[PDB]
Amino acid sequence: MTDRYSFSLTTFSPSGKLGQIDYALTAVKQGVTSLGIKATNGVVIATEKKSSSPLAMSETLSKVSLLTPDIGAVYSGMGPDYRVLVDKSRKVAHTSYKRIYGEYPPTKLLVSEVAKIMQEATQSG
Amino acid sequence: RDRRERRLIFGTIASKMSLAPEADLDSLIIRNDSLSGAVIAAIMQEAGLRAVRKNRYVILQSDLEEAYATQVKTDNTVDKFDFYK
Amino acid sequence: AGYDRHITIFSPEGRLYQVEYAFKATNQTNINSLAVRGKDCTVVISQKKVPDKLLDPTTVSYIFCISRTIGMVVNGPIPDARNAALRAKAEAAEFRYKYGYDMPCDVLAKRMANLSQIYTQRAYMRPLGVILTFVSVDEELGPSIYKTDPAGYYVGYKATATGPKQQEITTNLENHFKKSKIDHINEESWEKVVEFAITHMIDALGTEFSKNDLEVGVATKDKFFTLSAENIEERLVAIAEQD
Amino acid sequence: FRNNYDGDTVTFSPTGRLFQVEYALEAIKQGSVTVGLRSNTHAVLVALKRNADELSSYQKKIIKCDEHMGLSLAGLAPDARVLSNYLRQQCNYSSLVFNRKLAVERAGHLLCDKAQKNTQSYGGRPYGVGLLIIGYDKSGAHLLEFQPSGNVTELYGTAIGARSQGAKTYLERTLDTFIKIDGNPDELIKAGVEAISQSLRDESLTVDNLSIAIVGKDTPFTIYDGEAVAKYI
Amino acid sequence: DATFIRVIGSELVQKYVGEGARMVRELFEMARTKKACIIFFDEIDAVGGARFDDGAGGDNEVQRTMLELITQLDGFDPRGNIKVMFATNRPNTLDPALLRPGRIDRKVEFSLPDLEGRANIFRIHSKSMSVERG
Amino acid sequence: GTGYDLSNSVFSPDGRNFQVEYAVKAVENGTTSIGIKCNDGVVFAVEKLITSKLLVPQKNVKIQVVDRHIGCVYSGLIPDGRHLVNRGREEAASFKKLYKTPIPIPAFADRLGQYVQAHTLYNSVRPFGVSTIFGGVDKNGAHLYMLEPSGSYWGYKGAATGKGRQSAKAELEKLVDHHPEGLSAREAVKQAAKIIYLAHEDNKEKDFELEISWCSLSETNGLHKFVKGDLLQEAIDFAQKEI
Amino acid sequence: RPDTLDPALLRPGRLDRKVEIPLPNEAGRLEIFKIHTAKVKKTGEFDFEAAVKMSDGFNGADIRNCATEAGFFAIRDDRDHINPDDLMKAVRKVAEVKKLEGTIEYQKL
Amino acid sequence: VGVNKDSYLILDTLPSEFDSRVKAMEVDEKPTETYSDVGGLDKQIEELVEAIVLPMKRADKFKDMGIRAPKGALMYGPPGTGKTLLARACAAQTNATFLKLAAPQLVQMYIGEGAKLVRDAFALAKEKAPTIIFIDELDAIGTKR
Ligand SMILES: Nc1ncnc2c1ncn2[C@@H]1O[C@H](COP(=O)(O)OP(=O)(O)OP(=O)(O)O)[C@@H](O)[C@H]1O
Ligand SMILES: [Mg+2]
Repeated sequence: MTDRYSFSLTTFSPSGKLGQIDYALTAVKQGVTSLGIKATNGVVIATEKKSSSPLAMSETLSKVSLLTPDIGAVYSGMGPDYRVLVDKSRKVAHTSYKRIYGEYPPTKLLVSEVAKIMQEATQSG
Repeated sequence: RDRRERRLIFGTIASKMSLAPEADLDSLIIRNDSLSGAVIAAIMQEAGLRAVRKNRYVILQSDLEEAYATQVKTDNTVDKFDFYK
Repeated sequence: AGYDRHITIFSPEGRLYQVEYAFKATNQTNINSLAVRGKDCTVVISQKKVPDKLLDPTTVSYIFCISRTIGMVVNGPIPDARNAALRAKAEAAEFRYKYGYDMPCDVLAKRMANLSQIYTQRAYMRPLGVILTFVSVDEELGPSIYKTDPAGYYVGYKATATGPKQQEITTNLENHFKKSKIDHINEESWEKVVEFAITHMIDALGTEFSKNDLEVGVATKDKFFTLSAENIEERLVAIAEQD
Repeated sequence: FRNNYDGDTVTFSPTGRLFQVEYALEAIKQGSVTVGLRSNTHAVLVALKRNADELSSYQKKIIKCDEHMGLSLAGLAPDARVLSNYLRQQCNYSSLVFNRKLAVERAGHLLCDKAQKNTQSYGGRPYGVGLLIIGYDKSGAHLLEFQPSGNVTELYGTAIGARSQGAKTYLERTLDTFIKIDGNPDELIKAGVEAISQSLRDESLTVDNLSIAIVGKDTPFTIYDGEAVAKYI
Repeated sequence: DATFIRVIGSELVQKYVGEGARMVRELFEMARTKKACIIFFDEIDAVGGARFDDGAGGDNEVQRTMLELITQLDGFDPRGNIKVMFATNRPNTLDPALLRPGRIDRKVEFSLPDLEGRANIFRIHSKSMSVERG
Repeated sequence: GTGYDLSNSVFSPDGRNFQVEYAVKAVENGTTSIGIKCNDGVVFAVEKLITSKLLVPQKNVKIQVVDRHIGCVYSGLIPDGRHLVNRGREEAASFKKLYKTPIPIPAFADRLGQYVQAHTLYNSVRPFGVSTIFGGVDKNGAHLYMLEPSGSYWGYKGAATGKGRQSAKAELEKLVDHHPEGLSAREAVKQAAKIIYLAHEDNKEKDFELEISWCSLSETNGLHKFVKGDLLQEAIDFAQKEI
Repeated sequence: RPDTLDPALLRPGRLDRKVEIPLPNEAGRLEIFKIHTAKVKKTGEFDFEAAVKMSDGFNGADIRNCATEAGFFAIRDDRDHINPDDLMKAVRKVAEVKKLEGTIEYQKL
Repeated sequence: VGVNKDSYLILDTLPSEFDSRVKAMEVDEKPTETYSDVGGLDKQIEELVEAIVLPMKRADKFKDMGIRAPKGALMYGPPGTGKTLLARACAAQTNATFLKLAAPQLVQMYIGEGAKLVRDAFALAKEKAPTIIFIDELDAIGTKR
């Protein structure tokens, strides 16, 4: 039984560009407009919470999250995908650094490590 | 889509009609939609008809608020699916 | 080619067509429900449509008690609702075993939303066909109503509507909430919020209810239960004599 | 010809049928005639083997899985090996764990349960083989008719194969006759041989064309072939 | 010795909507005008699409022509000695209504020849030619 | 796009799964089988069609037994129901092994429904094409549930599937209306025979054969067994009396 | 199908208040049953509550079709007036056919 | 109304004239099939004859019942099971005009010609009432909007 979809769903188009990648870019360019800028003494990351229904609570939804007490994350795509990504990234960051090195990884290595998951998603069938 | 344009045209339509003194169009135009220059007059016509139904001969704020909910609901598109954004 | 719409793959407009079609499956039963948030408790009321006289009214219900403290109301085709109920009960079991304390509603809602997201991302899986409304009282946070969806977008609600007439009930409750400026009903007793919800539901749908047309779930402080038919008849009698 | 809904076995026709199973049943029909029948105390199988050319041989259309059971073939030869092996595994398991000879109905249930799991899951294909299980337990003589669809039923007699079902009428006319025949194996076998003869179209029965098996209390399961079958011709 | 009206499948695909139905109707009327006629609907793969729905109403005019043909072959009125021959290279994509007996009885199976068939083909196509004896 | 019915997990634009609908349509091409929920227990009934007289009478049976108190009667793809009842028996055996209490009927329903829907989530499994009228008696009382290939089950007071499904349900409604206070098993078996005879009128072209079985506390004290002896003949000629 | 309408024709100002006629809902269906089963020769305490419950998603003329089919069923036994248990058969028969129709979907404009 | 060529005086009235295709589709010779040539259809025959034929010969029973006779009966089914032969037998047994109609015949050339033809068909049916129209292969024009 298992998973019969062992084949990659991302196939090189004859034009030489990935389909699903250029499709996710389109899905990203529409949605919430977020931003973040870097200053000398700190970095500020901002996003707007589009309250879908006025009966909802934007407080419960966390548009920004805490990867580590030093590193935060802001997204502009699909909600649940970002939530799963942030949970997985927190888990793998803990596994890679808190378990082995004893502290919180820096931004440069954490970003590569979290992007590892996405660059595997476009590869794993 | 400009707030100033919708304000201007709403005031122009309201001036000829019988808006009550305790009725605010600014409360109606708080949200920025793609409202056309025609729907934002049929909405006031609907509000007037709603007031006439309740036998009031001067439209109140409570009918202007309800008019927005019946003449402009959605364009559907993808806003019905919040997870896209 | 044309195989995009069949599985959970992105589209020229950047859309997941299968997840979009999943929402249209939640309105098959055309059962309208709403849940309000009281000062100290929560009450969720759903239409109870019994199609055939051969049905036993007791067994037919779209309200499942997840645990002794967390209740859930689900809209859509029942078999998928029962699958979701089974998974939710098992996961509440696992969390209570592993962490030793009863879980809050938001954690359960987030976990089910994550499960639905895994369903959407994996191609060989299909998304859940239901919309789940998690309702409970959290001593750490307060009364709370949580509504997920087949995609996995969950968010707490002051008051939740559903069904074919979800928008109409939404505006009906929004007028009251925007005129009273309060985030919850000020009625302290769980008795009063039931009549409030029933009155608003009746005015919204424009229908009059009997003992069997509607099933009400009540979540008090550290207690969730489903009222029997006599309770609903007594509530309706009180509403009729009061107004 | 094949249609769009053929695909794999896990697919429903709009009418509500499985085309795979239907194709398996057609392949069952295309096979040779293997009419069999049973009495109160005896079970008789009659098989008509097929040869490719003059300088050829004949398929063992009668496969024995135990002393108290037997098999017949009406289709794809290689899958019959798998089915007979499974039946023998279960018979030996019954002998070694329960000491109870496998009940014929239980054997049919096991066979249908096996035949399902190819038609239920992707990657499998239905067993295009038709078994006529015979046997004798403490209850009495029994006979079954297995199909690739998983349908298994017990009958006094039947015939699966090319124009074999045209020989069912001979059994039906004499259904009231061979039932009341007990302890008379030779004449029951003769009636079976008359039954298959009705399904002949081009060539008659000979020594190398008739394969006959019979089981009972005094008569254990025995396969007749060669000169041993000419007496019943 | 009978009239042998030939019909290429693509010819029954006109531009304006419903013209294929008129095409087939007039063709069958002309065939019925004669005492004995043989029609050779050929490459019916063109107008042979199985009925299907896709939302956009794909190539529904060809479908209309095909159903007009099916009704003409066997409808509320007998055919009238109009023996009809079809021919195709992909019979799979034919609507099962056409395959139904009543409008198609025998299904020939022109297939690849065997060794004896190949020898007969060579003899037929080499009746001419200055082939060396032996 | 076309081909929305080729696969299983694909959603149609209106949100209705298509292979399940075809399985439902395959279910109706099966032998009729009814079940009556009498006051003390349940009474099943089947109309196994007698083919050419070569088939041995009173030997082929279709009322399969699970444990002692759960009975299964199935229509449609008979082998598929065979496998379904096999898995159900395994689940009941596991429950009795690790709880040492006989499986209650709603729990068996939950298990069977979860198994059934597990086969309509993937693309590599064909949905079941069998509808069951499984039921029986437990500690709390009696229950009669019909299972549908979509995975939805309901606590019916009586149900029937097959060629004469529509005719059978009308007589079920008439019986329920005639006896609102309840019904005894002894009269229930005769009524079931009458209902099957009325349903069989559609298939009068082929010969019939009736097999009936009931689980009850008053007589069978929670044991499931068929009807043998003079009782079956009495039901048969009572039902033939009104004809 | 209001969806396949030209937006220029659908503009508020050309087509004013867009009254929507929905499927009958519970109490509405009881009125339909009373109206369509008043000319028929009723011969019982016609409490349409069971028919109201079962006729879920029924749309107007369909209820009239249940009345017509009940009249037919009364004729099948040569009875000259419909019986309260013959309406039930007609309702069931019509409800079974309702599955043939596509699952009616529409968007409130 | 007929009218003179030059004085334009109304010389004489005329009966209503339908499209010439509509005149042809009316059946003239009754196809000899009878219900004895169709077999295996007993429920279907009884349902059809009691819904299209019975409320045409004994409509007084329905009028006494105060009930609306059904408009028409759909005859869906797999290809080649008698969906058309039953219509032939019904036309044989019935005693009213039995205009046949193939659905592709309705689809026509210019804008509105098909609508005019299908309106004239029902006008002719009303003229020679009662009638049984037999729109056949309905999926030719009955495709979803
Ligand atoms: N029950 C029956 N008794 C006798 N003949 C039958 C029966 N059913 C089908 N036939 C045969 O079917 C043929 C006509 O088929 P028919 O036109 O009814 O099929 P169809 O599928 O409805 O066709 P179409 O969709 O093209 O209108 C005749 O030759 C007729 O003899
Ligand atoms: Mg026909």
